[PDB]
Amino acid sequence: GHMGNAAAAKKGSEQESVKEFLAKAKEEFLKKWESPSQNTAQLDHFDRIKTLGTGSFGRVMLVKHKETGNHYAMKILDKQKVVKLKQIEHTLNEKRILQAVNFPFLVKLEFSFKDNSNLYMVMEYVPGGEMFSHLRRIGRFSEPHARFYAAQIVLTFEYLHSLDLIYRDLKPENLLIDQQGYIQVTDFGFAKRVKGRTWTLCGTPEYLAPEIILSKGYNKAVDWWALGVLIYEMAAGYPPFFADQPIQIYEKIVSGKVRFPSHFSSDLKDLLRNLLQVDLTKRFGNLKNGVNDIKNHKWFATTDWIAIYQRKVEAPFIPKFKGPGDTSNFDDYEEEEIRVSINEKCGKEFTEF
Amino acid sequence: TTYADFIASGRTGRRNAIHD
Ligand SMILES: O=S(=O)(c1cccc2cnccc12)N1CCCNCC1
Repeated sequence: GHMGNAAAAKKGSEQESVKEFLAKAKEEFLKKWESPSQNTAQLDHFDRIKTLGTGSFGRVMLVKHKETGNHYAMKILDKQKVVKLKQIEHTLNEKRILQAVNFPFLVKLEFSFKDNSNLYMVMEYVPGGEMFSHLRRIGRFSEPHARFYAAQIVLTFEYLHSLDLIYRDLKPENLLIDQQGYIQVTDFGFAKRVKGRTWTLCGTPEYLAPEIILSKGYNKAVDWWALGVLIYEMAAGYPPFFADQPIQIYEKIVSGKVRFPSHFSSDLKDLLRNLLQVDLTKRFGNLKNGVNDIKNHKWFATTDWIAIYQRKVEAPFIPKFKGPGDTSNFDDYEEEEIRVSINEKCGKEFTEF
Repeated sequence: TTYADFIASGRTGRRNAIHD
């Protein structure tokens, strides 16, 4: 067979140990999920420094805790705008997930609170910026570099899926690089805790699985499809399906055809054909062997999964770090006031926050 | 080339999700 006795026994033991880890991780998650933390700091504990990111969601600001001097990234949402955009449930769910999960590649919520006007999630500051910026600058990542990041996503999805969390928002724009070169996943607005199927059309066109496009009920296999898109884009410098307009992108996604750069290794192409598999009965991550079809694939043969989890692998790339509070890996944005009204807005809606 | 096609797509910058 492919493995002799010693290798087979080692792999089996490793796979059983994953099960044991995940069982304990679920117990811990469920305790925090059922009794979320609330109101663990306040706005005047922090100095506002600079805007790190802005969007329809709101803003993320670099802040400094006045006592410790520790920097954090503070996501600020205007309660009235959340209501207007019909994002109450997503916003509550994002905070609930973040305060309940615990994994080395998931950003940590250090504090959260609210005031008359806004909701605040204070997360660890991840100073390396978005993978997106580094990928577009460098052009593409070597296969070992892409593999290092991919392995972290595989472990992160193995963890999330064991909690019945589908992620649904994977793309380089949503992956940050920390000071040690490891990945941090931060955005949980599209994540959903659901054991079976779900139906919402959400995500980013290039990363949508065919079954989402085709308005099917779908499951956690969409995250494994998205991993295939991510690995492809990391290694090629462009995604597998693109076009001028989303409608065209969707046609390519559902077609069952993907083409690869000539520099892709055969191992990479085989993995990607099995992740970018339109037929759900054939897609890796969705078969009887589960995540093991991915972790045991030849493209990952050099990956020491425990060493990645323990963060003992030397990262292939370390972002420039001039010091605490350095924001040079993020873009510059027009700075807007943080208005706090004298009157409480949308109190009932956000009781759980 | 595929790279040139990517640049021509106009989708080389940050990509919005569907709801945005
Ligand atoms: O970089 S963020 O502003 C950001 C969010 C959360 C925690 C962060 C921690 N450090 C820096 C930036 C952070 N960002 C906003 C949405 C776009 N996707 C990437 C996350």
